[PDB]
Amino acid sequence: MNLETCYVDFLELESHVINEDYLKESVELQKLISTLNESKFHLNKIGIHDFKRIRELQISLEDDLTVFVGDNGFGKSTILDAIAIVLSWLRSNIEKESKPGTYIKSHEVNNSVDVEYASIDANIKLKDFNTSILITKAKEGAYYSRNNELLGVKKLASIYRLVNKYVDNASLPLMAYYSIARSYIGGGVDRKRKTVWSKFDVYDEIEFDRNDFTDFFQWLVFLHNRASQEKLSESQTTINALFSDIQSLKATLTQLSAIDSTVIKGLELSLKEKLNYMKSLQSGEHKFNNAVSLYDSVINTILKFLPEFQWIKLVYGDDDYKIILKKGEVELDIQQLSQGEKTIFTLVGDLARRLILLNPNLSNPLLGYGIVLIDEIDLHLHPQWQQTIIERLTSTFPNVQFVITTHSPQVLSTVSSRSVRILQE
Amino acid sequence: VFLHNRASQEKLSESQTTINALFSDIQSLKATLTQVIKGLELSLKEKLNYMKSLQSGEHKFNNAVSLYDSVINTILKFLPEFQWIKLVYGDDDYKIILKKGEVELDIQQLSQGEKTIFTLVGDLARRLILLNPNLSNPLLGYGIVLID
Amino acid sequence: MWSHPQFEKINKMNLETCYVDFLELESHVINEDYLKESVELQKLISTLNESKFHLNKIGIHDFKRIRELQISLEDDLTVFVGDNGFGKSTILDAIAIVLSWLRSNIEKESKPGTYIKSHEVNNSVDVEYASIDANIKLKDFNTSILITKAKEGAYYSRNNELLGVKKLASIYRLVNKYVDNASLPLMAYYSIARSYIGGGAKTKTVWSKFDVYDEIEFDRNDFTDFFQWL
Amino acid sequence: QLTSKIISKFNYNRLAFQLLLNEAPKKYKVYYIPKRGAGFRVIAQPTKELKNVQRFIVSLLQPKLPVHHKAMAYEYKKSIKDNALLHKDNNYILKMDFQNFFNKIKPDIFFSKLENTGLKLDSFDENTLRNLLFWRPGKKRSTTLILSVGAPSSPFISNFVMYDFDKSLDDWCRNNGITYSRYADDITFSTNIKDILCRVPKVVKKMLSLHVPGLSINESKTIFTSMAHNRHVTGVTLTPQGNLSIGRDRKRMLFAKIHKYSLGLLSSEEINKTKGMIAFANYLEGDFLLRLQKKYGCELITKFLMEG
RNA sequence: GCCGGGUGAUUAGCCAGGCUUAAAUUUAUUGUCCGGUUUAG
Ligand SMILES: Nc1ncnc2c1ncn2[C@@H]1O[C@H](COP(=O)(O)OP(=O)(O)OP(=O)(O)O)[C@@H](O)[C@H]1O
Repeated sequence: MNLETCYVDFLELESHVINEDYLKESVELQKLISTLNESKFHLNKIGIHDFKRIRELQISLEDDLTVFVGDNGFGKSTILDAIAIVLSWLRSNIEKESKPGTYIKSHEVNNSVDVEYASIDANIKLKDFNTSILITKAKEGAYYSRNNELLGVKKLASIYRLVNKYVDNASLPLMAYYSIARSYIGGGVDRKRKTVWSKFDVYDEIEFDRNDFTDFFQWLVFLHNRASQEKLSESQTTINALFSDIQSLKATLTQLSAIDSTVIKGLELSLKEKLNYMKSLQSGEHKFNNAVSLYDSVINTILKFLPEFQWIKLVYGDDDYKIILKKGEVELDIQQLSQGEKTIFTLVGDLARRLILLNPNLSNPLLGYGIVLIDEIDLHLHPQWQQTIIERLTSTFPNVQFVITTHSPQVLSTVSSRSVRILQE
Repeated sequence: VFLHNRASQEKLSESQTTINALFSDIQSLKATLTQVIKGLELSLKEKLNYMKSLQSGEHKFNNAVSLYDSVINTILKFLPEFQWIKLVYGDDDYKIILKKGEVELDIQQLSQGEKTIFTLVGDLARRLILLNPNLSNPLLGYGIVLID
Repeated sequence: MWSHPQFEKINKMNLETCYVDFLELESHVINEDYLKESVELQKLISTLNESKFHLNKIGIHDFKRIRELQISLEDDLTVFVGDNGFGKSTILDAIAIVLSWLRSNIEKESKPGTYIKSHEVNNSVDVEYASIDANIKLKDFNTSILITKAKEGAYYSRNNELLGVKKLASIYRLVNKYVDNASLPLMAYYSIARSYIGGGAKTKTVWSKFDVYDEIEFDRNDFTDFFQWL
Repeated sequence: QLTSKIISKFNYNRLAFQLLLNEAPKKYKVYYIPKRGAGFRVIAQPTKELKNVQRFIVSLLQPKLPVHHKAMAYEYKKSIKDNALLHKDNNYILKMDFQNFFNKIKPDIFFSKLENTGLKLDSFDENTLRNLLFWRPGKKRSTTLILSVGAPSSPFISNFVMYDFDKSLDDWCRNNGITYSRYADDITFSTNIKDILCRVPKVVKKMLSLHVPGLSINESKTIFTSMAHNRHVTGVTLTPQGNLSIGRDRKRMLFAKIHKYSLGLLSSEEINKTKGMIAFANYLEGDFLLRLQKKYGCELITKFLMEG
């Protein structure tokens, strides 16, 4: 049964039926959830026409890994940002209907006198479902105007919106893009100088930035404190007394109202915190997840990528925190690490966080679906590390489509022959 | 706005024990603060300042209403076309309403010529009315003005 | 802005007929070599070159202080004399308003322009809406345009007329498509806020004739670009 | 009783008539037509089954709805020639025009006029009338009905609707020596007194708002004319002497066509086209054929007429 | 006076060139397959 057919009957049932409980218990909802649960996100092919320096190009992408080898004047990066433009429209529509995305600026259309407009098109296959999108823009003063078609993307985003609207704890696709500037942003470890981590916080940008690592540190502290308090097993009666203290704070806010923009903002923030605490209590009633297990896994994958280091501990030492790594018989903070190790530390610590937040519920949140675009894979890595990076990326995250541009023969030798595309002038 | 607020409370009465009411407002502000913090403290200080109305206690000939009348009548001399200027409270905000002929006008809809005179004369009278708090007619101080 | 079976009627030489004859010839010939030398394109270019831009007349109804009047403008110079509060700037604002839709449509078709602000309608009780009308006469050709806005709170609708200015803008775009260095008309406005720029960009490199169509009003940064251009 | 007559005349059963009643608004076809010049126009026309019942409906209401005698459109034994005979002997002329005239008539305003005439109708007939003469564009939940144009019943309905406006404006124009006439959505005024035509734009607006709310005046189609410029009323030129005319350009065109026909260089299509044009011009002037006969002879004219 | 409109008549005729007449700064000939009007079969 195609997901489109399961979609239409649910639309009819929702229009007819009104009972929310009946809709939740409806068979159609279970069938739709089951079908959506296993559907490998996959990009089939993409064509570029008069964009930047490329005149015409049609390419097909593999479902697991594809390497773009072969230098040429047009530049490999243009393809990656071309895909980034297409992907930018999906998330915006997911957040809210009819939300705009990234347009093509008039200063990137080809300067040759022959051309008059530029267009990029691509197709997404989800099991048997097929959607296509074209983004186009004509030069200033042209006789004819061109417009994008967004019927397919809007239709695809509707089922995601509905699922989150009915069912809760649902998971959304992952889209990320690591440019070549990560060396600077990641290198800011030296000084470079929130409580309720929602799902849509990561659904704000696609390009890696400094603030991502800044958010990473705070996320680690929050997870550590939450895990430590849960492990200490604070009295359930004390927890209910904390809920009654939140009710007392709400009573104080009511007294403040029954006597102030700052006061109103503080009261709103306190009410939001109380609502988040109530939701956490509700999750705790169902035994919730395992904070210690997730905090262990996030450390474990990083240690998997750096075999020399023995262990990593937060070791706050009062103040705020001070992460310490044990190299041999010495202890060093992240500001004292090497240039090569920093890039791996930030990359893995960012991908792990994105999969943890984007995909809750699932027993192992490290088995999500998505697409990752990473450029210059062989930056600041000695040849010994260059022959093993692909194996670990394809083993830790087996269900994520990867697009990679390489530069050195060491990486090229390990990969097979059906996953390499050569661009020639 | 402050001139009009003191004008209605002091000269036009309609406040009963204004000192007692403002002191009770200060006490209520302190009680609310006890059971954003800087803003609450500033509000308490402002309430205490308003509670000092009996502390001032002048009610002289140069009251708030007399200053309001002097300011408006002074402005109207330079704009002979208009009839009256009033302050209107609505939609939780204040606006200035002018009469021209038989049509009501706001402040944004005037021309550039009457805007220049309105601003210049209003600021000139504001400084004299504000730096001479003891003259019976405060438009009698001394100074020097340069105009280009 | 379309193709027709070339209705004949009586014989004439209007610019519109030459425009539609070229469009009719377009649907048959595909090779551009014949198109670039066809006598119809020569006729269209020759007719377009000798025409002189000229705004004919303007009428204002119930806008700002003005209740209703019609003005006829000379083709080379006209001067308005009055006192303060007599609606001298109102006329210039109305002209810039109707000229912005023509400015907008040249860069790209079906692009909006400037509307009427809600505080520009008259404050009288009996009014319901405000309107502006205009007319442009290039040689024999005549075009018209109407812009209107209903008073807030009413339950009756009024819309705009935009067929003439879109038809005129299409001729300019078509001519520019087949001419290497076609010219364009000039529209400018020097408001009272030009004294602020009295002596108070990522290495701009490419200069084109479409950068002067960004706005109808001279304000702020246009002085800086002048230095860069010089 | 009205629904009974329509059911009996077309021998419709209960279920069929009900089925047609709630699907009647959507049986319309939308198409484009070319424009004289450049552009296109939008038309919407019903099906064959709905047209011949609309025509039957208008036959019942023709002898019951009064129409003012100053409307010269869609009326028996009335045409353009009778419209231009009113202004044929006056100097100054002013012309105006409405804005989207045909889509401003709705059943809300239609039934209000019906109630005022004193005719009482049942609720079932009200339902039948509302769902038969009106068009519903957009989605099925729009709940908006417009009279439209291209339907056999719209032209008659508009004339009945504007009766109050016609009556209220005619007697006002009579008291000031002004002539008034309307054709569809065109209004024309004419007079001999100087500086009296500059006041009527406010009067028509006041009567427009007082009698038929919703309608409005297009302000970009107002024209003032005198005897020193071109004068015409809905396509007929007025000589300064005061005679109707077709125009010198067409007179010369028809003379050239006949001259070319005398040499046998006219295709069969142009023979029919010129014959129809000549017939219309002869009706407009009344002495066109005599002039043609006095120039090319009676034999050639007779042979040309009898051809085909 | 000038200019801009009306047009009976002439011409292998939508040309062209002749003879009249009109005036506040003040027309730029429009939608069919429906409706009424003209003609014809
Ligand atoms: N909404 C309105 N209703 C009534 N009158 C208005 C409105 N908006 C403006 N006015 C009138 O407009 C007048 C000024 O108009 P405007 O600014 O055009 O004239 P101006 O003094 O000649 O112009 P400028 O000094 O800007 O060159 C004011 O006196 C005011 O009465």
